[PDB]
Amino acid sequence: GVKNSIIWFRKGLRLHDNPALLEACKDAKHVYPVFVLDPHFLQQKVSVNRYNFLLESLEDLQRSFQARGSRLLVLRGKPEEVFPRVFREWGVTQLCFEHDTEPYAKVRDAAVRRLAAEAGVEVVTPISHTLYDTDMLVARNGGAAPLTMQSFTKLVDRVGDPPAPAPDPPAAMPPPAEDMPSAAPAATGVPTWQEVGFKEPPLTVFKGGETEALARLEAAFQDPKWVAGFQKPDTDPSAWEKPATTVLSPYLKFGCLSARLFHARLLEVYRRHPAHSQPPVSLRGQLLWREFFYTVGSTTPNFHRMAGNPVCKQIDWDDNPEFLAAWREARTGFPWIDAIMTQLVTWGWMHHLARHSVACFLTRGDLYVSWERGMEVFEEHLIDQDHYLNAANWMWLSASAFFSQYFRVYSPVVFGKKYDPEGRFIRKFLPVLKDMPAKYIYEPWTAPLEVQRKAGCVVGRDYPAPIVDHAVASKACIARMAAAYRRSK
Ligand SMILES: Cc1cc2nc3c(=O)[nH]c(=O)nc-3n(C[C@H](O)[C@H](O)[C@H](O)COP(=O)(O)OP(=O)(O)OC[C@H]3O[C@@H](n4cnc5c(N)ncnc54)[C@H](O)[C@@H]3O)c2cc1C
Ligand SMILES: [Cl-]
Repeated sequence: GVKNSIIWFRKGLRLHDNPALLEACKDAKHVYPVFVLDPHFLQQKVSVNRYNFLLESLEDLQRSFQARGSRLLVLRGKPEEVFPRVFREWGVTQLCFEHDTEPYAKVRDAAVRRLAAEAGVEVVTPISHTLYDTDMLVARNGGAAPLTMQSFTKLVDRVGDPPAPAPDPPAAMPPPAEDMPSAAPAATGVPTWQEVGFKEPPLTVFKGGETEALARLEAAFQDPKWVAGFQKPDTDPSAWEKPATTVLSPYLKFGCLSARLFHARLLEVYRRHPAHSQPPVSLRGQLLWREFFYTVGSTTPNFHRMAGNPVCKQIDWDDNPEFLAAWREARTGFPWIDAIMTQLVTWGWMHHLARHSVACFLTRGDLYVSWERGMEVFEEHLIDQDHYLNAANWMWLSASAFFSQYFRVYSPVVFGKKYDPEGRFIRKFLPVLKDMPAKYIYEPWTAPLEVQRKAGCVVGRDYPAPIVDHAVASKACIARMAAAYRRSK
């Protein structure tokens, strides 16, 4: 005779702009904030940087629910086995969670709705992870998703502004009922990275949580001139003391920051700065790139692979395990490439143009290894790893989809020199080259043997030689891509 609701967290790890949380609290007697954790996830993939980022995001929710008289419940096990138990135990009448469009999510969410229907539980799945209803944009475009960014911008302009961010939850929330067995604090607490099974500590400098996301949002909007005149291709990839972009991707991935709140703050600045940048280079355009890849990926089968993907090109990539290990272990011999790969495993985040260099080097630029193999490396270490975004950009850099200018090959020796001629980005993440003069910091093998010894870095003993000559490798990759683009017909 009362409303007992469950707000199930998967993504959307936040309290602001959470329509699923608001519906769960309205006229609610008891609310159960639940996150389902599988304690056998490492026993099957995931770096300690991203998994601890998720754990720090749950601790942020825990302090937020406790300040409002509630408590976050971290249930162990699988959703299909735990929810039918807590439905009858807690007397649940309504289940609410943010809508997700990932392939594993749809199969998972379909089974839970079945279990909730057999238990008489109402299911409310509002859309708040993306800007718009991605299925509505497909219907408004005649039934198919746009394939070009120019056509996608014309579509979202006809639809209009995204929905406004939902209001904040009340200051006090209905707490979970007391003395419930499955709600015992000893078995529902937030674990640490040592308990889950990781043996190495995290090395990233980015802390998870809604509070840190909101702090990074305000820090970016403290200069409205910088937000308005933001142009993505003009940012600095070598900037590490202060990254050239917002670095809000790990918070938008886990849902620690609402994309609609991000978009709402952008329009406030744009209406006071009439000369603000326009898509696709604007800051608003970057959210559209996220929205554009989500719209195509959710409606494209096998979007994360090559075979069976209707939008990906069937290129005869090489199966070279030696080039993959050198690229994965950051021992390619090119300091600009090895520094970005060291930043991948240390911070779990790199600048967009920095990810352009290593993705072009592995695929259509030098090694000609499949973008699927490098995507497996990024998904392991990137703390902002997004299923649809990591794929469409790996297909962009490999010239398999969306992008088609394979004659444009980044140079692993000159690309980084234009931003950082002294190699400050290289000496930080590759301290073995910290005494190397700037004349040979990007090409250490060209330095004389007297200079290599005087800097404590002899090429071939302390730092590896380049695995390939870029001129020989790039000209070979470009010609093979041309033959690939001629067999497409
Ligand atoms: C090889 C490769 C792999 C990548 N994989 C991912 C991934 O798994 N997850 C991810 O979030 N981004 C990915 N990107 C896109 C891009 O690298 C990052 O979004 C960006 O570098 C993050 O920095 P930022 O948050 O400061 O970006 P900003 O310039 O601040 O952009 C703001 C937001 O817009 C979105 N965005 C920006 N650029 C892109 C883009 N090119 N495509 C889609 N959305 C974008 C992100 O949500 C980002 O937080 C990939 C790109 C490449 C080339
Ligand atoms: Cl270049």
